[PDB]
Amino acid sequence: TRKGIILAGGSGTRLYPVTMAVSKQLLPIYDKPMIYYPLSTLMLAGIRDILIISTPQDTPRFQQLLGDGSQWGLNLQYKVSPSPDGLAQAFIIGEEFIGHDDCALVLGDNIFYGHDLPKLMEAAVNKESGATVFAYHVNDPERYGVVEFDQKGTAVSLEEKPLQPKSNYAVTGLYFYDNSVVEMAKNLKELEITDINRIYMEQGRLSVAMMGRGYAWLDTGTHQSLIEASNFIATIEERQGLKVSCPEEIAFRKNFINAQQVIELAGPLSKNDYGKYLLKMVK
Amino acid sequence: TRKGIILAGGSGTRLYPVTMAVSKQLLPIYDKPMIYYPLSTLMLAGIRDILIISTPQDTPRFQQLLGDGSQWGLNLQYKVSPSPDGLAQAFIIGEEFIGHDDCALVLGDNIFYGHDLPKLMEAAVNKESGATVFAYHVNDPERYGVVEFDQKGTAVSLEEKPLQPKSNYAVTGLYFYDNSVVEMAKNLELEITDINRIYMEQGRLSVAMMGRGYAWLDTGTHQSLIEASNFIATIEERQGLKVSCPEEIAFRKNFINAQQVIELAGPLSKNDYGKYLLKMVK
Amino acid sequence: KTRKGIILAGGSGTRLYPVTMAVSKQLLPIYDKPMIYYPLSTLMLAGIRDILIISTPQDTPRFQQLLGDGSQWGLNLQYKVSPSPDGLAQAFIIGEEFIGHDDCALVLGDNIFYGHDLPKLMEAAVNKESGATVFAYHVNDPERYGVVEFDQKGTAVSLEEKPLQPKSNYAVTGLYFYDNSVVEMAKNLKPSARGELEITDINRIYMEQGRLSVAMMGRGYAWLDTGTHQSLIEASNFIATIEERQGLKVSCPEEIAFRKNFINAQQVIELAGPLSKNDYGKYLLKMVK
Amino acid sequence: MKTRKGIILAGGSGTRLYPVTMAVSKQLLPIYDKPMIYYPLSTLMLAGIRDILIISTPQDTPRFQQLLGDGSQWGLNLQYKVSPSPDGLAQAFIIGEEFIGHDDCALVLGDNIFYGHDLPKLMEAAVNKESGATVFAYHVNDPERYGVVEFDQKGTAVSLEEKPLQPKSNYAVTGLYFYDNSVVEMAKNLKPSARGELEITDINRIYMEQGRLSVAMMGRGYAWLDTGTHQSLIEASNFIATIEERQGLKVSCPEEIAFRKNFINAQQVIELAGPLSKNDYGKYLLKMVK
Ligand SMILES: Nc1ncnc2c1ncn2[C@H]1C[C@H](O)[C@@H](COP(=O)(O)OP(=O)(O)OP(=O)(O)O)O1
Ligand SMILES: Nc1ncnc2c1ncn2[C@H]1C[C@H](O)[C@@H](COP(=O)(O)OP(=O)(O)OP(=O)(O)O)O1
Ligand SMILES: Nc1ncnc2c1ncn2[C@H]1C[C@H](O)[C@@H](COP(=O)(O)OP(=O)(O)OP(=O)(O)O)O1
Ligand SMILES: Nc1ncnc2c1ncn2[C@H]1C[C@H](O)[C@@H](COP(=O)(O)OP(=O)(O)OP(=O)(O)O)O1
Ligand SMILES: [Mg+2]
Ligand SMILES: [Mg+2]
Ligand SMILES: [Mg+2]
Ligand SMILES: [Mg+2]
Ligand SMILES: [Mg+2]
Ligand SMILES: [Mg+2]
Ligand SMILES: [Mg+2]
Ligand SMILES: [Mg+2]
Repeated sequence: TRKGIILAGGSGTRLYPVTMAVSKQLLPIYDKPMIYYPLSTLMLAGIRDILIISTPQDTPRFQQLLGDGSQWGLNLQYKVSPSPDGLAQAFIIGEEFIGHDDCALVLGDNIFYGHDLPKLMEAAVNKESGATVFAYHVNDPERYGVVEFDQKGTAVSLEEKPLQPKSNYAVTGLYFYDNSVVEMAKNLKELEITDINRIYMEQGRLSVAMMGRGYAWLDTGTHQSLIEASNFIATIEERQGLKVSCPEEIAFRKNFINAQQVIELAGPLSKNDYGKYLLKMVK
Repeated sequence: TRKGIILAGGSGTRLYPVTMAVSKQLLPIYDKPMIYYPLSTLMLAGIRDILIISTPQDTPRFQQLLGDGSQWGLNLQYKVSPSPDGLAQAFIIGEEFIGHDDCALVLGDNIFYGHDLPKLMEAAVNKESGATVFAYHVNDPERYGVVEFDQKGTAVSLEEKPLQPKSNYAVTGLYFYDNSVVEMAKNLELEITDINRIYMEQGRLSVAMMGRGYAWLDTGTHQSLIEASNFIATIEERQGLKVSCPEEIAFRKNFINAQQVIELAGPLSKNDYGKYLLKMVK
Repeated sequence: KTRKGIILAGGSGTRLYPVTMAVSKQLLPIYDKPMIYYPLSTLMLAGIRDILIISTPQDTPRFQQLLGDGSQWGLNLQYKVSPSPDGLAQAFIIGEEFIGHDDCALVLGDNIFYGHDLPKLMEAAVNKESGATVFAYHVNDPERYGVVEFDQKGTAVSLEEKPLQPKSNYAVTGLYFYDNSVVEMAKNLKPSARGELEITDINRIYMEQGRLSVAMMGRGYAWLDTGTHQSLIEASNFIATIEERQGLKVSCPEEIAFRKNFINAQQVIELAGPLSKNDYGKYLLKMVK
Repeated sequence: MKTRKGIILAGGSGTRLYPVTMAVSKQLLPIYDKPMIYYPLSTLMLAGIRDILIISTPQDTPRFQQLLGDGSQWGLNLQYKVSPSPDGLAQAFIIGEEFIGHDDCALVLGDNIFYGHDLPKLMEAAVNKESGATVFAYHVNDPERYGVVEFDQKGTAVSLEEKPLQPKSNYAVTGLYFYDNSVVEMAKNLKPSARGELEITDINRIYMEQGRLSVAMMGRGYAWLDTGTHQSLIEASNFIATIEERQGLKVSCPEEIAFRKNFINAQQVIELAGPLSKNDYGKYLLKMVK
């Protein structure tokens, strides 16, 4: 079974004061809570069993918002982060959730857009040994974590903010692992996502999914990039008449739910265009 | 003493799903929680004693954000809304807070901008009998609650979404009352509009006019939220000033000194908000 | 036979005063390109390389200054001055000779089309062999545009200018495909109620003969009629946003000419020369290599 | 018999703006709902300058004439002259020696957009200053990018540096300048810089070396744009549209300025609003006059 984990805690200090009483991942990107975006991304890869890891104060808010996800044909489960850092700790926290299956991990503040994205993810899910990281062409590689890679798609170096960037590809917050990752994390010595990836690479089992022209990616963690993301979503939706990362639309079009369940869900949203969109969609 | 009340609850249903787990008044307008804006507006009128009324679930979040406001030279107090509606119920809820003083009321989703706004508010505070509502020129009066008024500034009719608008002035969510309002509310769901019509019927209702130069947003829809955010971002970036920055207001009105500002700028030093406060104090 | 197109790039742009008092509307920038780059790319994307541009007497030479004969892009551009303030169907009369025996497309100079699948739509309309294909766009306010109500076959059944009782939510956009019989219609047409030969008149005729198809632009497609101050700035912002966030140029003729093999990487490099002081030139260079 | 004069530099190639400036002068491009040149033009009007020389290229000068006429419609006197050289901006004072006569002169660049409630007070001060020149400076976060002026507490310039690696100040020199009549003389007796041409910067350094160069300071509250790139063009348009829409006022609307400063009456406004009645510009002018 396809599983995913969403990292949806943290402090959001760069967003103070708006993240002082509101989790970053609950902030609106246009007309949806931020977390709808990484969540839709998992849904588009056919992942219906998802663990959401958040802080002690805000975990119940996510539960208030998302329930158990059964309304969308999903199974959402929740777990509280024990440590401020050590993101690879996710695989330890969710060892049980993961069981014997392969797992995807996506960061709560990551916004992915692209017609061909699901094809990219289906390939990563199908790969059977190792891991697939997702890389995005940037003009300023020096600013992100940088992956230099093979023509096969195999990673050859991983460098955090390299002064001499080996490539123009930034590593995004979307990752695909086989089951051996839980094992790595347990036997790792704060535990970093980067360490885990370097391991797969050292074994040659690390692939790189390339997001080139046509793709958009935002790490929504600063006042500026939040408002850029909101505007980007608002513009795309208004000009091209489609919703971006609308979980009800995705659940419906992938047959997780029927037109009736959609109508009931559109009820509470009927005072705005979100509800009315869902209705036009089902007929 | 100058008192104010902020209505910061409600359901924000037009904003679903973003208001499903986050109070509307905690949503960001650019780089500040929405409530910073109505709160600054009160500060600019010299109001330092403010009651914040919110829902049971979100009231603690506002307290987490704002504390008791002592950091800004304010005295913030909190109270939970008992009824889904009946906004005039504010004066009943805060009867004790208000005591014998005059009171201002501002809605949590109202964003006011204008160089001359404080002059307008100083006049409304100084008026001694009755009430001052704040009106904003709009191209579509039929949309809002409309106030038709005298050349004296005295209201002569109040009409909710009139099909035949008597005027182009919409009533905004900023109101100034004398102490007699608590009394009206007790003896009156209880509407802010009813209360205003009473003052008007007694001739004691003035109208503060916000014409060209002023901006006003009721941030209650996805479209207007993003319009507001963009407006704030644009003004701040192009003209180098912050809109409704409580730390800046507290400092420039001498509620706090340069030191308290520096300590407050600490947590915000990872972005331009903190850095602004620092350039400001020197 | 050869694919031909005509761009209507004149008019007064009165809604845009005062910015169109000394500048043709179609030369105004939508972000980083003159407006006319957009309908012009749209034709290129349908593989149309022979294009007639019809403009006003004062501004026709400015278009020529900007575009030359289009040979730099593997095109053949030709120009003709509009004789009458109105009567858009007069295009087919003006270009009777340009058109010769071929089929023709017509696009309005202020129309901005965007959509991944747009070329497939247009290839279909080009291949249809009798009649005409109009292009329709789902709107929320049909009452505001000219409205086409249509069959499940794709055949138009009514055409209504700003209907009070809209028969459909589909607005007719300014992109049309005709077979050669259109020149004939236009020559034998007589003015509407406003004294002039209309594109709309021509379109119903085809519909009355059952030979009028409707290309449907649904979700995924964007369309702007850039003719008011507000819409001009919405269009500019839309282009800037797409280009910046997704790393691609919209309606960049040099990119289109290159990717459809009208021109090689060398011609691109020479064309990128004059634009090397901004991102437009630098984009063209990254594209080649 | 002293009169306020200004000169607008409104030629140039706009090469950073290719391809949109290939057949359209940069200064005729729209910033929201007005041709770019409306903005520097309004700026001069707000300083009470009603006699203005517009210098442009040979091909585009007639387009400015088509747009603006002789400015009599706005209570102005507009005159035109064609730039002889691609560069040498100080050549403006030579080209307009006759226009200027014995009067003081202001110079504003065609692509410069100034906004600020208090801007006219600033400019009235500069016009009143009687010996020397006033340059207009704008606080930036990246002084290294512009021409930088370091100055006195008196307001007297003490150094001028083009894109200093070690910026002596955070104040960029904008394209708005006020001169006394002695400037025509400087320009005639000036010799090319290291790039072959008479510079505005050379002229200013001279005033400064004589101590007669003041600095008008535009701090918080003020906006300034040098609209010469695709990005900045669209930022300026957006800024104007936002201010106008949110605050209900027009920015650099010459008909409004002519009317409020009494260059023209409510009737002339109504006739001018006629052609613009199909959009909000016309309709604004009408609401304004009543
Ligand atoms: N301890 C944690 N448990 C769960 N999720 C976390 C934790 N720390 C961070 N996250 C989430 C928040 C983001 O969506 C993502 C990457 O973190 P980051 O983008 O640095 O946000 P942050 O909350 O760390 O911001 P800041 O750097 O301003 O603290 O991981
Ligand atoms: N019962 C209440 N207690 C306190 N504040 C309230 C209450 N109801 C509404 N408010 C606040 C929220 C707004 O800032 C303001 C006006 O309400 P409104 O703008 O209708 O928001 P809302 O939360 O009612 O939105 P919905 O129509 O209601 O989308 O008063
Ligand atoms: N006589 C003409 N010859 C060639 N092209 C024309 C003519 N009239 C208009 N056009 C162009 C301009 C537009 O791109 C398109 C549709 O015209 P329209 O959108 O009404 O612009 P316009 O110039 O007529 O604007 P306005 O209504 O403000 O005058 O056809
Ligand atoms: N020879 C000239 N005669 C009159 N005006 C000029 C001349 N050269 C430039 N200008 C104007 C255009 C601008 O508004 C202003 C400053 O020039 P600048 O901003 O460099 O534009 P430009 O046209 O030189 O752009 P580019 O650097 O892209 O050529 O002076
Ligand atoms: Mg962090
Ligand atoms: Mg981040
Ligand atoms: Mg309500
Ligand atoms: Mg509201
Ligand atoms: Mg027309
Ligand atoms: Mg049009
Ligand atoms: Mg230059
Ligand atoms: Mg410049």
